[PDB]
Amino acid sequence: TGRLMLAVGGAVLGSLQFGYNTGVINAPQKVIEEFYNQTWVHRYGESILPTTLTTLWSLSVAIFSVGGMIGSFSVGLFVNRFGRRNSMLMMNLLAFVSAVLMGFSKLGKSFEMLILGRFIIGVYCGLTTGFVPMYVGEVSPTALRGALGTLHQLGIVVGILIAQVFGLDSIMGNKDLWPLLLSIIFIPALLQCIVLPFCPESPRFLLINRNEENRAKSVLKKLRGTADVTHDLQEMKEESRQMMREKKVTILELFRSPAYRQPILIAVVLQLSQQLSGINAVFYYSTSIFEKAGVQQPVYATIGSGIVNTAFTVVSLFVVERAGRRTLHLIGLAGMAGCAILMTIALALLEQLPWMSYLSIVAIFGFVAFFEVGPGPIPWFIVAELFSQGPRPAAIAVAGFSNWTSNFIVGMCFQYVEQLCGPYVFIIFTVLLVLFFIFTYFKVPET
Ligand SMILES: COc1ccc(CC(=O)N[C@@H](Cc2ccccc2Br)C(=O)N[C@@H](C)c2ccccc2)cc1
Repeated sequence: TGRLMLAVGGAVLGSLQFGYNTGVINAPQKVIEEFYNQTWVHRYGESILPTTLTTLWSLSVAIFSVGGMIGSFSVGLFVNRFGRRNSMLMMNLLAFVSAVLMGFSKLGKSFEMLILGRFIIGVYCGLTTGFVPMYVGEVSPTALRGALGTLHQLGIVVGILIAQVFGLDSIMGNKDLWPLLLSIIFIPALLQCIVLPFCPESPRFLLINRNEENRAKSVLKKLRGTADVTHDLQEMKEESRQMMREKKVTILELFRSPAYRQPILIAVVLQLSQQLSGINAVFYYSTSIFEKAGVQQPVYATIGSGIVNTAFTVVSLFVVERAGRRTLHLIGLAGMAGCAILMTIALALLEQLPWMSYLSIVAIFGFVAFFEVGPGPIPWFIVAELFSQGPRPAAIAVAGFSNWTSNFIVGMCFQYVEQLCGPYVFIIFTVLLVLFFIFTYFKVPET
């Protein structure tokens, strides 16, 4: 358990980087848009059109989701061929390439570099959410396996928060240091590049994927700390039997047979309910929505949503196992549906009452606080509980595609919907939050 901390802590760095890159583009939105118009003038002697500047910057945040899709498609490619440890170590290449492309984007007067960098890091982030959850599971003892598996989620939320903190005007969220705000990912990457070579390879990769019965226990004896591991070594050979007993079905065989078309419908929808609820409307445009209200120091209100999100993440841990899963998901959608309304109330009466800007903060704070106990974790505590070791890997891949797709719809189209709906944007979220509430109250079972 001593050497165990190093093997995990070096893997979580990717999940911290996952959370970072997700929420870096929140506070420094205004300053990077000023760079886009400044580049547009220098090239063509012309101020950029606002509708074009919108779809252009929306593409700069949304393309990251497209990368995540490809990445989560390719997790199995590198995992089973190159290993778990060696995969996370080489994929730091993308992080550096992306840091260079985004850091030197301003110096080259190229928004293409920034977009291209935002994409490459998206690939890294789509792969990371397959490497890290898998590596920590194939490392920790069965007892500590449930607890240490949480550090991935915490890495996402804390990473978002650090990005929003560094997004202040005092620090890096300004006209001078926004290229460094995007590029600072090289530090965690360089740290993980130093740590991982000293971390142990996944025993399950040595035992199964490479048939090294004796080299495996050479790891667990230093990893588990215990001298012998005769029982754990056989625990792996017991689930290797249970994982490979039934044929692992493919994505194609999942849609075809009508034995899986009802569980998958639940899986996909619950993924759409995580994204089309509209939390990445906050975690991407928090500082923009708050400014559209009457918020003073709007970047701090985003850090508030970041802190609130971190808080209720920890609370959720002691509630998921302490209560049901149908209930915590219905409560979540209902809470978000109320805050989405409370937002519209706080956004409509603000023009008359110069203090509803405070209510908008209370609203979004509850909007993300309820998400973290409902449509955040539950969609993963059901898909895995709807498929055995055979068709489960195929369900993750579809849910991954379903998650990145829906996440791309929000991140890309939210600013196109905001110019038309005005204060009635969160109505769409409120509508969808109801459809997802109806669907779960009837067509979704309990586990
Ligand atoms: C079952 O294995 C897991 C467990 C947890 C996770 C965590 C995660 O990435 N969850 C959401 C996003 C999210 C969760 C909780 C709070 C805020 C947010 Br934003 C996600 O985007 N997953 C994507 C990256 C994914 C889905 C399926 C397969 C690969 C990647 C991923 C796979």
